[PDB]
Amino acid sequence: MTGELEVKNMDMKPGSTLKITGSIADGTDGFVINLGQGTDKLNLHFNPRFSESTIVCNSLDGSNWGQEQREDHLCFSPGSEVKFTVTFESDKFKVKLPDGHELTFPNRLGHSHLSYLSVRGGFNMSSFKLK
Amino acid sequence: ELEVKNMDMKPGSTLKITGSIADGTDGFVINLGQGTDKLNLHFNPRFSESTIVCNSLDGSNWGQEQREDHLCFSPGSEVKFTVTFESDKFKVKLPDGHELTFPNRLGHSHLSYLSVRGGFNMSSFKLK
Ligand SMILES: OC[C@H]1O[C@@H](O[C@H]2[C@H](O)[C@@H](O)[C@@H](O)O[C@@H]2CO)[C@H](O)[C@@H](O)[C@H]1O
Repeated sequence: MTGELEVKNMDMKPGSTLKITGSIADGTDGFVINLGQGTDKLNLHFNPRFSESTIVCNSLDGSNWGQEQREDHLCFSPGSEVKFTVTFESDKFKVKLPDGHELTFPNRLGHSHLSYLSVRGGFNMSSFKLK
Repeated sequence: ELEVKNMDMKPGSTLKITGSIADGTDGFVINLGQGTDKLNLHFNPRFSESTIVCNSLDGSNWGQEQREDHLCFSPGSEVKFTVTFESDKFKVKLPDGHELTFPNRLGHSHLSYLSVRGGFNMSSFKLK
């Protein structure tokens, strides 16, 4: 649990961007960036799964995961330094990947401000920047 | 306000914080430690008193405050603070160039907790 950062009481409004930098642990099979209203309200569950050569995006509403959206464009690796830019719009999230490729994921949970960010797995978040 | 948990700040590491000070506020707080009741560093610019007050908190017991009269930044500004955690002390670089220090009284375990309170809207966090 050490290093699995949790950020609370953010005030990310629609139209804002979150820039995240971190290091991916050598030999890790995947990691998670969660962004939402709270621990059981995740608008964006962003889960690169190196082990499955895919990025899994989903929402979490209470105890119920939504329908997964899988993106096969997993072109960064264990050991990589990576930067991501997440854009929160009322209707959708845009995630800009390290190579400039952008994924889009619908916002399923309304446009209340996002207050919660957490990391799980083999990702050491070294910086974040809210704009 | 903003809380960060499960950090892994070890001695030698540096934490850079950027944020905007709320218009008209009397001051704000940056806390750094292991939890809401274990604060190695409580950093509190107070515009009213023209001073920066620092202290430690161990359970319900506060230590002896230290005051730095070198407060030269203002509400309305986006400012940057750089905190260096060493085993014996914290160094805080202020936006005017001045550097203050505060003893580390809670002994050297990594810091896992950061919290900002009062008139400060943190926009950026960087750990090295
Ligand atoms: O949907 C995101 C969550 O998936 C969980 O793993 C799923 C798996 O992706 C899927 O194939 C399904 O059939 O069952 C698994 C468990 O529900 C993860 O455990 C979870 O962390 C989320 O990533």
